[PDB]
Amino acid sequence: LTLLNQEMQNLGIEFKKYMSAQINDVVIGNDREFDQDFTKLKARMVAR
Amino acid sequence: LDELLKTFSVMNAYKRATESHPRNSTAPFIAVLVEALYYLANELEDAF
Amino acid sequence: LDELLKTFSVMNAYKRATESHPRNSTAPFIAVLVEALYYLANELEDAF
Amino acid sequence: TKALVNEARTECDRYVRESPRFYDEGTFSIYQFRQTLQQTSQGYDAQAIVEAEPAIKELLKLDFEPKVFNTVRKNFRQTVNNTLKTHLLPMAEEQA
Amino acid sequence: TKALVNEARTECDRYVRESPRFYDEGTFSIYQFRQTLQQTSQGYDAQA
Amino acid sequence: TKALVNEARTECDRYVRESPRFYDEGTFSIYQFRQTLQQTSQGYDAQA
Repeated sequence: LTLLNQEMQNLGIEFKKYMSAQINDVVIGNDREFDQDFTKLKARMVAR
Repeated sequence: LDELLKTFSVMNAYKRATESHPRNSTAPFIAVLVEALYYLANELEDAF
Repeated sequence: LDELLKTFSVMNAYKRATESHPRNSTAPFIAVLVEALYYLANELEDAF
Repeated sequence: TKALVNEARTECDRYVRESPRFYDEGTFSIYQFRQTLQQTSQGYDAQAIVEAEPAIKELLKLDFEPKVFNTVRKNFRQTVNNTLKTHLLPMAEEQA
Repeated sequence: TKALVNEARTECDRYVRESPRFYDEGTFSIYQFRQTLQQTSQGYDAQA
Repeated sequence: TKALVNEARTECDRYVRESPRFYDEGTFSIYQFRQTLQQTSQGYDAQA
């Protein structure tokens, strides 16, 4: 039981790391999928 | 040391800087130098 | 703004810099500028 | 989604305000209506005004070509990145 | 209330970016640290 | 093992402190950011 409680804590720590990494990559622009949409957005707006 | 500095990239240092400030999504344009020193030293320490 | 910058002290900015790096007990001698911007902006944001 | 929509509306509304370039006499003079009105348009049809369409289009382009490239290329990217980070991280901490 | 808070944060965050005036050498030169570092601060105290 | 680990960390941490050579203007000038910032980087992308 005490071992289980320790594992519960790690899940929270790991979850924050994964979420931060995903959000952080978008800021740097490493996420290629997000960039494609953004440039598409800019092109449409200028064309409009 | 030689391998680490030869493969050094400015973007990775910038990426680390943003994580250090969860309340902001930009950098002063100078923190890359600071993060490089900490990143360079901390990685070197781990090898030791 | 006027009160915050007039009471600004270099030591407090240095103190914040050290906390940002739990694996080190010194600073590159330049991070005070970076911490000042983050500290100055974050405090200003809270007032808003 | 609510915040971003407000950001766009609160920023696009400023475009209505006339820029200094809008009053550029060389590109277009507002008194040209006198030419169409000084015993030239005897009927209330607003038809002779069509002749001035090419000139005003240039004036709008000069006024509106800025305030749009500046917006999308400079500020819009920053707002999206900051908004996503500030709303997600506290949510993740709450979930933990 | 939610929208206005986002407006302030999304606008105050840009202040961190260094303005061209920030690099005004006449008002302050970043190399003054050499004066305090070129055999002038022999202790890692960050006092000078 | 404990003592040696402390010896390495207590010695590698000093590397973060900037050496006098770090401020060598000839090899690199910190004001080059003005060239990329004086109406040269209109987007907050940190790409130039």
